[PDB]
Amino acid sequence: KSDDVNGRTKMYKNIVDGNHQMEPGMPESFNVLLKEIRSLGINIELED
Amino acid sequence: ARVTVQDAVEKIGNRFDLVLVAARRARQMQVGGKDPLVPEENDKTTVIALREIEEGLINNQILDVRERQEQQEQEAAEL
Amino acid sequence: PPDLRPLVPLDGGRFATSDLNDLYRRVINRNNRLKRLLDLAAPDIIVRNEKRMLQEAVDALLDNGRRGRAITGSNKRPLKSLADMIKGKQGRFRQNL
Amino acid sequence: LTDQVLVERVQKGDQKAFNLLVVRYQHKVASLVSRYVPSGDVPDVVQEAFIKAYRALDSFRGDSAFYTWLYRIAVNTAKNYLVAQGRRPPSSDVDAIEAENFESGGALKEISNPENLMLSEELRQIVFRTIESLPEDLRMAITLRELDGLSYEEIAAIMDCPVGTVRSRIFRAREAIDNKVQPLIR
Amino acid sequence: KPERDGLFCARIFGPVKDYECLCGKYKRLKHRGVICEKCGVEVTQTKVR
Amino acid sequence: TPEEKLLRAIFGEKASDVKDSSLRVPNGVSGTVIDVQVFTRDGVEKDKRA
Amino acid sequence: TTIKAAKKMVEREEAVVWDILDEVIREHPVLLNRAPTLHRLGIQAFEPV
DNA sequence: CTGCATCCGTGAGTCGAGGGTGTTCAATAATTAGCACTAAAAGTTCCG
DNA sequence: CGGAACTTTTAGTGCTAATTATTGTCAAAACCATTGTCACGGATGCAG
RNA sequence: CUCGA
Ligand SMILES: [Mg+2]
Ligand SMILES: [Zn+2]
Repeated sequence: KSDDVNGRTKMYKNIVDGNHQMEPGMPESFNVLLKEIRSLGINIELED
Repeated sequence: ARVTVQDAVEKIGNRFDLVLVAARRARQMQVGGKDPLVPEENDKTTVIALREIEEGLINNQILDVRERQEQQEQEAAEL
Repeated sequence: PPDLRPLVPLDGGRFATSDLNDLYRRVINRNNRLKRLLDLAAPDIIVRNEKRMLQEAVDALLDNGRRGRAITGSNKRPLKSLADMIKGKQGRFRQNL
Repeated sequence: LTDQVLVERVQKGDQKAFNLLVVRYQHKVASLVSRYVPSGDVPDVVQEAFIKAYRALDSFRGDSAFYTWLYRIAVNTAKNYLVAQGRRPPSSDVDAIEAENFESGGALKEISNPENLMLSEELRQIVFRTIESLPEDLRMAITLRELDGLSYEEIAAIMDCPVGTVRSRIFRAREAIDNKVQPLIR
Repeated sequence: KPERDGLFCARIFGPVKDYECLCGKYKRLKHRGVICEKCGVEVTQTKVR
Repeated sequence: TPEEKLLRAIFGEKASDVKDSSLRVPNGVSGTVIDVQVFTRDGVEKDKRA
Repeated sequence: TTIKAAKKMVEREEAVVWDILDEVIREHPVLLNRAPTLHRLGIQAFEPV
């Protein structure tokens, strides 16, 4: 309901179609924090 | 009629898998066009699933063997 | 990225600006003047003070407030560094996550 | 030590002679320029005045001392930096966190709703159904024109038709689009 | 409009508007994914920046 | 809006069309207009109501 | 048929949306929340009327 | 080489409402923002 | 729906004239706030 | 800056 870019649109499409089913996806503000930490000299990466 | 959930807790004494089995039953009722066993009074699938837990015909054992029987009959009818 | 530090036209004379942009402009200007001073055979203390200014700009951009004196742009208030954008009750770890 | 022998030595070729001037005068220049420019951007314009004084020392005719020359250079560089700052946008005018929750925000907030994207997909499906159920020549002309960006001569050469009937076909296709897509936009 | 190679750019980060280059030469869907002759910006959406 | 962005992506950019960006009443308030004040810069033509 | 007509019917506030609103909030509980929240009993569930 | 005491970096609640500012010399060498002129391609009515 | 006359423009050439950033400096040239908050740890110098 | 909790 708050952070997902491609999660709230699919949830809005699924609710009006009669399917109470969400998708986790990935938040975008955590990607903003990842780009803020990566802008410094500290490396941070998501593994497999 | 849904004001207490305590007898469903007394049936399956974990209070965490009740939400899982009720969500599984309500997902099988909402997505797939299945027939509810308990007669309804124009209620949602949540009340019907919780009353099916309340009557003792649905638990964590019936759904697994029911899905296995459905998979076996669809593999038999797949040809 | 520029989508995290936006500079946009606001209706009227007012402009809406991020804090980091001025520090980035100062770092770019000091790096350009340091690249131009080394080619014209400058004396050692001029490029030494230029390197000191560039080091001051770098460690003010990384964490403002940890040096000998926190530099300011306006309003007698310190600018918000990348370390100040994380810490506090306005950073990402307290306001937006 | 006076300054005439030092400026004569650096005019003669001594590179290590201007340091004795700058360690005696840099605090005075940094205090002089700081009255005109802000206190955060003093050493850039002070050192730029020092570079422009070092690169123009051969034009010193010797009618006065070095201090009035460096004074005039420092005030002129301060006023030039003030002019260049007047050409630049302000650096710390309005904070960005106080800009989204504000009237007339252009790029801080976006008009993007999940109902708006679903309505956009519904209008896309409606206009794709409106492209169909047409004769084949008008649909072929509008798909060769507005889905590819081709010119009128290629459509006139491929479809074996002159230019004016292609203009009439695209006008009829545009009104056949706009009699349906315009009541859905209100 | 942003500067050519300043802090805000187009050939370093991406295009400002959706499916529209900075120069305005390529704006159709046929030229989606190609660069220009002088700027050199891969035209795409605004989420790339 | 995306419903205008899709139309502009398909067949748009003519530059003749004008968007509806007008001052509207907020949701909830129902008031009566009792005064209209119009200020005009010098060198700009005025309408009949002004 | 489309969602635009349904949006216009919701915005017009007719008398045909009210029985739908009584149908969808039959057994649909909501979460109530106090702005200071010290312990766990500040967030509870209730059925709306 | 075992402790004295002097500073330097950390912090100090949450949810809504209204209202929002910056300290200037002269004269130019290039330099790019309007702007006239075509461009028929592209757009818009009209007759069978 | 098929055609030519009618009409309105978004792209390419230029060209002059306000926006750009430059050159000069040569009697001498007395300079920002702070200052009415509290409470921890621990790396530092003396200073024997 | 201020207001209610
Ligand atoms: Mg109270
Ligand atoms: Zn381009």
